[PDB]
Amino acid sequence: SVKIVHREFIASVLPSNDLTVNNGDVNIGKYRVNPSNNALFTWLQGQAQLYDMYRFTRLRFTYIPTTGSTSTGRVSILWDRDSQDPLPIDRAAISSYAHYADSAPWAENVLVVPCDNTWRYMNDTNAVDRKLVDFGQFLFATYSGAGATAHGDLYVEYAVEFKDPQPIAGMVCMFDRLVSFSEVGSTIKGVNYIADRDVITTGGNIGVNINIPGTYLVTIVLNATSIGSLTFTGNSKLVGNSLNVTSSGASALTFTLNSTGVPNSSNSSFSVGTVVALTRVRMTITRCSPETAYLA
Amino acid sequence: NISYTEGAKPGAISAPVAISRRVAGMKPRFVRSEGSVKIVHREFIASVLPSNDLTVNNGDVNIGKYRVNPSNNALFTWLQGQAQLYDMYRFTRLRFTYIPTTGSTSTGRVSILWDRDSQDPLPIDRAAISSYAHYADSAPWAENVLVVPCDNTWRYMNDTNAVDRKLVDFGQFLFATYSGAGATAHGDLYVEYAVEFKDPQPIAGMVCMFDRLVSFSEVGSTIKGVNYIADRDVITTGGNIGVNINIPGTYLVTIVLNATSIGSLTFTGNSKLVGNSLNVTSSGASALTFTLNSTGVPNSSNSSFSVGTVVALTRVRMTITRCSPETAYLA
Amino acid sequence: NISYTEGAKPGAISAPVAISRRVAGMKPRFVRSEGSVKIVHREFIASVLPSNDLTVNNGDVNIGKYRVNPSNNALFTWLQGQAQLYDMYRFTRLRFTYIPTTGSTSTGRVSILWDRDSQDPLPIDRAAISSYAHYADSAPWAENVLVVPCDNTWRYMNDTNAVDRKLVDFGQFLFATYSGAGATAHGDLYVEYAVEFKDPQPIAGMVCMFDRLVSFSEVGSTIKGVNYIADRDVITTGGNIGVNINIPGTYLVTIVLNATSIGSLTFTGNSKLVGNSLNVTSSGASALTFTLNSTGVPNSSNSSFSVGTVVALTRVRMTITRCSPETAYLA
Amino acid sequence: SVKIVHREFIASVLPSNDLTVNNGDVNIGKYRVNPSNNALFTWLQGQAQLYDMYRFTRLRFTYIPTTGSTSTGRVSILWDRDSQDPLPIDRAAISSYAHYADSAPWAENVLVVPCDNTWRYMNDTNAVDRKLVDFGQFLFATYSGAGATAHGDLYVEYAVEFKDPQPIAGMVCMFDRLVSFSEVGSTIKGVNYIADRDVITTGGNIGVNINIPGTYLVTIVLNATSIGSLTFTGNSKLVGNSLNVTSSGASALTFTLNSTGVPNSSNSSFSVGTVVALTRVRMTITRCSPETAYLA
Amino acid sequence: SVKIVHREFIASVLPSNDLTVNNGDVNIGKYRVNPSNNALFTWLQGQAQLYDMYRFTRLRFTYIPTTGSTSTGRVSILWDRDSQDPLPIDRAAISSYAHYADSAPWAENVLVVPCDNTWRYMNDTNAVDRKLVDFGQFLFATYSGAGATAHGDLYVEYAVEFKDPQPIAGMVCMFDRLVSFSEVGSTIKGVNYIADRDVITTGGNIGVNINIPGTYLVTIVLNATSIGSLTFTGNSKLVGNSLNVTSSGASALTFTLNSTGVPNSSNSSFSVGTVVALTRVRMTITRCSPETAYLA
Ligand SMILES: [Ca+2]
Ligand SMILES: [Ca+2]
Ligand SMILES: [Ca+2]
Ligand SMILES: [Ca+2]
Repeated sequence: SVKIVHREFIASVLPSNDLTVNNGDVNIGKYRVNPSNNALFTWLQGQAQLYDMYRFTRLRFTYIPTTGSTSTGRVSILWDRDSQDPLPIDRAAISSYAHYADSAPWAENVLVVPCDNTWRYMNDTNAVDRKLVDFGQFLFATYSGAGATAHGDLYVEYAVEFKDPQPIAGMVCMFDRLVSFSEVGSTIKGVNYIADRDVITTGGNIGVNINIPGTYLVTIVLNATSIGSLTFTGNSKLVGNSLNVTSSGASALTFTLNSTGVPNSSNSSFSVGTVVALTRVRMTITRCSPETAYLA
Repeated sequence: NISYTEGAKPGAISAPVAISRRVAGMKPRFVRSEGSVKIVHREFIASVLPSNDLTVNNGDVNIGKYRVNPSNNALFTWLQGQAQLYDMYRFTRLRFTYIPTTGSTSTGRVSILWDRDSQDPLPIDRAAISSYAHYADSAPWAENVLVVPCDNTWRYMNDTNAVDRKLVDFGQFLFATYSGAGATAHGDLYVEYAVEFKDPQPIAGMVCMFDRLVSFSEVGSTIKGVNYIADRDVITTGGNIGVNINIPGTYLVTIVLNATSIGSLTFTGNSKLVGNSLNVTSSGASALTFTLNSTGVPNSSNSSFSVGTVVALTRVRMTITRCSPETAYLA
Repeated sequence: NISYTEGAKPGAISAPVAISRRVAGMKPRFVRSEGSVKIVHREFIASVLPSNDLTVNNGDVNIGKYRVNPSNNALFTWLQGQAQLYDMYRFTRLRFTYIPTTGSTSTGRVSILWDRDSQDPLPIDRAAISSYAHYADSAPWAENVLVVPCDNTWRYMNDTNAVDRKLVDFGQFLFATYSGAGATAHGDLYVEYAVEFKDPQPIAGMVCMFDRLVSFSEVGSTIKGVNYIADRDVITTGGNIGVNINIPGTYLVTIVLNATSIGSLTFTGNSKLVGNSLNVTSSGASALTFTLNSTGVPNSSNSSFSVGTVVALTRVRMTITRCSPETAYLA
Repeated sequence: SVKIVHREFIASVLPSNDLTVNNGDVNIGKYRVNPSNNALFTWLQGQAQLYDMYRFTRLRFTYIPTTGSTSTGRVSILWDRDSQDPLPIDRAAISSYAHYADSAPWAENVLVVPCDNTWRYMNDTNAVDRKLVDFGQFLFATYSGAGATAHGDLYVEYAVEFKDPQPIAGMVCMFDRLVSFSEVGSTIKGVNYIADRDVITTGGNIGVNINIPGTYLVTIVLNATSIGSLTFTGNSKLVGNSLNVTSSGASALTFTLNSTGVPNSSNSSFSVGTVVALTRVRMTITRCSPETAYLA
Repeated sequence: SVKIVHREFIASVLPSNDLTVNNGDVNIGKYRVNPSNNALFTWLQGQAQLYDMYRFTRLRFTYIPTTGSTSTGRVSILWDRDSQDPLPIDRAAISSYAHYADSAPWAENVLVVPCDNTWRYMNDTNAVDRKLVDFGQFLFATYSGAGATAHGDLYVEYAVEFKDPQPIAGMVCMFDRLVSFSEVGSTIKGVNYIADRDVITTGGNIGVNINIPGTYLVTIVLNATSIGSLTFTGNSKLVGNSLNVTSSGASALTFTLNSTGVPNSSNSSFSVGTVVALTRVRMTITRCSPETAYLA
């Protein structure tokens, strides 16, 4: 009924010698094809939030190199119609799939997925049998490569129908960890900018990784005796001014950053250091534009 | 698009920085057959790793690793599943394809070979690899193909561990390489086939069972079921047990050791533990179950999994099954 | 040959002492399809056991035991193997056939039913079994057939343990019986089908993984992989563990118990141990591996296998895989 | 207007040497063809309760053996268009009817009734001239047989029209006997699961017979000094737990049972024994599924 | 080259409620289709011994009832082209085979096996990969039955070619058990009349079961202090006279018996009782006619 067509950036593919699916992210639905999934639909989610159901009419995944011709290996692009199926573990398994394509890192590539006629629900975040609410899942892989500089970028282009206007689902993500209970696990609500493993909370450090490209507004409230420095030594850069309030027992930082989306295992998107007796982390992340950055 | 090359007169040859070919998924075709069904399909095998000294099959010492039999998942990741269901097979078309994944700067030789006898020893010298009747040689940066002309003998899927494999296999694929350098692979190997299956049967079974009387000898064993490992893949010596699953994929393992005591279970080679590993040790006997993912690339010094500091090892009985990671044990 | 019946005028009906029909093997046909392949085939299900009180599915209490899904080996002993290889399926023709194996002297009712909802509870009363839209009733000594009209919805093989099975299954077959007597079965049940498979995929896996936090509750569990058992099939109470594999065939089991001590492993119900059973007990944890053959007919009081005299049972983690008896452990 | 088609089980035919109509039940309307009559329409009543009028378009009665070929005698199936006519008493009278069929107990049999165009009222329970509200009555008979094991089962298959949605008539039956006044007679309201003769109230025993197949929820409240045991030695089995409250002067039992429907003259569907000074029996019976059985 | 056609009896099928393959015999090659296999070719072996190779041209298995029409259950007949494949364990597996047939115990049945063009070797007794020397294996099964009286008999009818005359393999079987080492295991040479499990050697008894129909000449030499009685309480009857020599330390019995071939789990084909300190059993069994029976 409401007919949208668009093309949008998904992720940059990091080189790897061993097989690496989805840049090393282990989660099964990472790129479930559902417009709510902001990891796949970096742009569409902003519209998806306003509607109840979707149906893809055309759908293709594109790979455009950003690397040199002397880069070795391959980049695989891949679609499984079962969004709950496990990630493949070896290169041969990738070739077992009906819908995949594979090429040099220096070559453009495309994977066309034939769409069906069935409508499915926009929210999949409550749903348990997610295959019934997703039009499969996208996956990418790379192997036989080397280097820190990404091979190329993946994109999704589609024509999709949305069905029913609804109260907005919103563009905000809320994260909450009771670190006093455990340094892992959390309650996450709203849009899936981050997943539990993306917030590292250990050894007197807090690192959070926004591994989805874009500009975001964050507010972290920290329950902790004292904190040290906010740093941006990873895939993100501070936009405008950072607003920091520190007290004995609690701290709040709010700022908008610009993430490259590409995961970094050494440096988080932002980190806060020398953190003493962290009991609780509560946070809010919202995709936005840079126009609303805080001023000096 | 075709471009004109600067500085070439007509009919020149050129070397580009790299050559490639797109590979796309193609669902299997099913065709008319004397038997139950003919499958026309295409499967990825492995990536040729570079080495200075001549190595075959990325260093796997197992004779017939890529034996041509539908029940061999080292060669057919998918056809293995299909083999389960039938008694006999016949290959109709068989070809092996090499796609380079490295630049034209890379040195070396890549040889893709087929030996009609699947039990023949692996070659080690440059004269040998060049002397196979069914051969194809190229630089590692060039495309290559080997077409094996098929016969019309039906063979059994060996699901009863035939001792003279050559009589149940349609030879063996193998690849060799030398004078290469660097960490990254030269290129990829595919098998493309047309295969007939004859007689429907109950599923053959996905399980491998290994049994060694270490008290008799540190070498030799009984292996029944799917051949994920060979004897030499299980090392039992010097207070260590090492098991090498040198075929890629996910495997459920249960290993039961007759031994006074054992140390740590380590995953220090080609495999990673999936979820939790379940360990039960007693005086005189130990048991471990876990499921692992293996890259399947052989390692000289670090097994897929090892058990350390093991005392008076008398017996190893183990069960290995290809499976899904979904089925891993919980914490 | 046709005979004349003594004492009948034209057009009479007669009851013979017994009625039968020869059944012969027919290899599966493979046919043109919107998807990858259409299989036309025929498989044996079970034999209807006699009972006085109304029993369904030979007493199996598991809802949806004969759920119509190619990955359910309780209904498809062979198609299960085929299901491994694809994502989605569609039944095109479906019929269930009853052949009597008892004389016309035998009393009772045999009802063959199909319920469009595979999660619906089993019926217990004569009004219920008679009220299914898709039903077929006969005396136990008579032939019968139930034709289920198929739709054209594609469904997923549930290889990720869907919670709302009804949305991945094409309903459930079930059979009921009452007012029978004696030890021997009434007759045999077959499924005859035409089924399309859509999307080729890596093998789904043949393993079932069961995990119960007994310390939390003696009931409930996590089950991943193939559904050989349901929660109620694993009994953990009163110093006993009982596991009921109520689907026929051969299974590899590894069971790891978090418990202070355990007693004997017994095979006292529908299953027999194959070869040797490997047992390792310690203070706080025990592990058993063995492979069994199960008749799959449910038993109220004696599990497929049991572990007796178990103390402070905290946790059961177990792995069950359909396999070949060839793979049993050695003495 | 609302068009229903169905097939459903009626009763199992018990063998008999002498002629036995309707398994020995003496009542004239037993199987009046009216969708309210749960003795004939074991399934349809659940829908009938919601509508005012009915018209049968197709109607046939089926007999499927459950006995052996060595069983002697005959099973007669029979339709009288006058639902108030007396039951036949001898075999020859059965053959006087225009619409009957008769066969061996070991043979399937069918009786097709040609339907008319007239609408009649769903409730017949107030009505006196019941022939004007019923489309005749069904009867079955058997003779020249022997044994305790039933010959076979009867079924009704029909296509029926319902006309007007109404407030539900309900699926509950309420029984009430002032046994202090008399050990027979009663007020029965709602659906006809039982009739007076089905509740035996004598010699310190209470037996109730639900001779219509199905699963039921019951609650009996007993006015009596003391009671003994609840037993299930007849055509019914307890489903789940029985809830029993006993006091001096009154008792209440509530439970769901599963009835085979086949009458037993020695053992009732349920019995309560050693009952002292029974003054009153009040009871509630409701067809249901076994999912609502009480728990231990 | 030498063309033989014949029909011969294999075994009688004993009734069983649970599934029972090959009358409960557990061994994988029991009825491998190879003319040396006297368990399948009760008659042909006598010719097979003189030739090197065989090829079946026509091959069918027949079942002829010997039971009554009131016998319940089914008899399955079955051919696997892989003579090393395990026996099926459940009834559904039997139906997975391409070549099987299944019928009532009271009905004749046939299974036609389509033969191939390949020659294979007559001796399979040395061979390890027996599938390469056998033309598959025959199996039979029964279930859903009861009784001690056999359902019916199985037969094989074939047209077979033999190729090269050789020195005779012989019709004698030699059995040897060192019971002092173990009460199980043995060396068996020559024709497969018996297998290890067929000679029970325990609790002061010796029982041997010839579960292949025919007339045989036996000689058992026993290393034992003393022995008691030779009895024939099973599937075999003494033909003519039994010749018994007993001494301190050793005994010898020689006799010809007539076996019905049908296995009996309570009584062996012949037994020798009250056996004291059995160290060794050595025995010779030879198919023959009754004309050579010993005289009184
Ligand atoms: Ca085989
Ligand atoms: Ca086979
Ligand atoms: Ca799937
Ligand atoms: Ca999949």
